[PDB]
Amino acid sequence: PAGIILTKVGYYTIPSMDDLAKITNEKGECIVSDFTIGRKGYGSIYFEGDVNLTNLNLDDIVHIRRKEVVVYLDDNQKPPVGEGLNRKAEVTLDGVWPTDKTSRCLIKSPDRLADINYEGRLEAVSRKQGAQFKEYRPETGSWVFKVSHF
Amino acid sequence: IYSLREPQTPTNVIILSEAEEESLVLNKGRAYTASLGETAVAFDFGPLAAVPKTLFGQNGKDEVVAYPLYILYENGETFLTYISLLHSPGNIGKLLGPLPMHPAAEDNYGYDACAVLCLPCVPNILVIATESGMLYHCVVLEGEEEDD
Repeated sequence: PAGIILTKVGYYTIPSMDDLAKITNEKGECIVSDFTIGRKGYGSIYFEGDVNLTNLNLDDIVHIRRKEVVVYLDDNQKPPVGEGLNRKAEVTLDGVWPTDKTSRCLIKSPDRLADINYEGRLEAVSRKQGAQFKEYRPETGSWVFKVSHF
Repeated sequence: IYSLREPQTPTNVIILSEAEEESLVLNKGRAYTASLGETAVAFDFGPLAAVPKTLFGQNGKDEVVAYPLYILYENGETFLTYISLLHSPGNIGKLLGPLPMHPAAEDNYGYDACAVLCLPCVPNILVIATESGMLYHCVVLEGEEEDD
């Protein structure tokens, strides 16, 4: 109903696209309180507040890779701050583990990750991006952060 | 690589990113790759070297001779590529790495890598430097052949 497009592989929403198709109002308007999007085993993006999703192509607007996440990726298509998805967000990327310079495998021990201070490095470059660091999770490789706009 | 004969067009281009097979998307991940150290920061040439015979297929009788370009990332991963401006580009100039740094460090030998120097000696000595003021002295040696 809502003109939302989401067809790319491993991508999902909360509420689900079939739940979002229930809360679309008779007019063809769809506003969601606390909307989450994501790509399985790679990450998620959460929009604290109310979000209008009407007539949006998510397969062009939102991309999640290994160790990369973003919204409105042609900056000529980027709407103003607070319009569409260009607003404050909690973002997680999963499987954020560093490479061992000698075994060439990803470092998946919490003890080893504490001993390199990986958490404080992820805080350091969250801050260089102007983002607010929230929590790292060594077990999943989840880096969690807030951002103001995209 | 740009020529002064053709100063606006690159005589050779080398992508350092493993991104083969996925085209047709834009441009904004440049924040998150940098935080993880996945940016190339510095490079240097070792001396002219004979290309290891396993990189070309089994049908060349001549020895091919190229410059070994050592490339440093901000995470302190080093990569190699062999470069000639004299030979056809057929499997010349593929990227090789990450290069394993012995012995295995538990701090990972830092994430603030910022300069690199490839000293003209045999075997090569590669100096890797960090913003903390650390300098690592890497002797470059050919890998092992694994017994079956």
